[PDB]
Amino acid sequence: ESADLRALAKHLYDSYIKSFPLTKAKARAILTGKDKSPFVIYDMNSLMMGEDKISKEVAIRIFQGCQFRSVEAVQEITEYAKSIPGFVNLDLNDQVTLLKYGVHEIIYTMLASLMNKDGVLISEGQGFMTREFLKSLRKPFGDFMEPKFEFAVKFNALELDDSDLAIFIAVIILSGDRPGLLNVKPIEDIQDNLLQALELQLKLNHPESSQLFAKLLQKMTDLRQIVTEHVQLLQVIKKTETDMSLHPLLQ
Ligand SMILES: CCc1nc2c(C)cc(C)nc2n1[C@H]1CCc2cc(-c3ccccc3-c3nnn[nH]3)ccc21
Repeated sequence: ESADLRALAKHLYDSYIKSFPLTKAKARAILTGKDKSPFVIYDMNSLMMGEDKISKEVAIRIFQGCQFRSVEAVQEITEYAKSIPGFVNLDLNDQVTLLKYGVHEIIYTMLASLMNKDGVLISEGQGFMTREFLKSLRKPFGDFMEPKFEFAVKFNALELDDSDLAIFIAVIILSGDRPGLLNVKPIEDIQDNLLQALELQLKLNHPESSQLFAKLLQKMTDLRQIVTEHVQLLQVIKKTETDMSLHPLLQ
């Protein structure tokens, strides 16, 4: 029944609110003037101003900020995954596998919520770092954030809300195509139910947006590429800057 799928949509929406302290709605209210206005970092000079509001050099301090935020996201996505009906019933190794790979794709989906064509919200929405400033960082650093902005600009064109994102990120975690997956079928049965709920949710929430379901699934291609490029750049920094490496979770 469709009434059963509506209950799954509400349950995923509630768990998303409980797990993610910074929603798209909060982020959009900050970015549009509705919630307090953020301090804008567009300069190396303006960066020093935001430090007393509220690692050696600028590009390195920003990089460790990204790594710190990545860990928090891993923690919050892990907490959310436990609530997906069927997730915790799966084999211990599979749970770990679905998270190990699925986490990178969720991070970039949810990071789009904090972005517009000209910048990104930082420090729990208190700040706003411009696209131009991030791009101007000394190489190889001033390269990593640019494709996330590229995906965000196009991903935000879908005009999704938090209730759509809750179901969409559930689909990501439950993908039966991960390396080292022992029992593929139980994962696919969960995903089938999730996709059914996502389909209904998009038809009810965006009734005028023709083929948004087909449009949303195609975006999974864009995610996989940004992950590859991120891992590729992560190796460069690991060899050039033999300093601070990945956090236990980040490893
Ligand atoms: C919400 C911010 C965020 N979450 C990220 C996740 C999940 C993944 C990746 C790859 N990057 C992430 N970022 C980037 C965007 C630009 C920026 C600036 C900073 C930053 C720069 C200078 C000073 C402070 C901060 C800061 N600290 N805490 N939040 N922002 C830290 C992080 C980041």
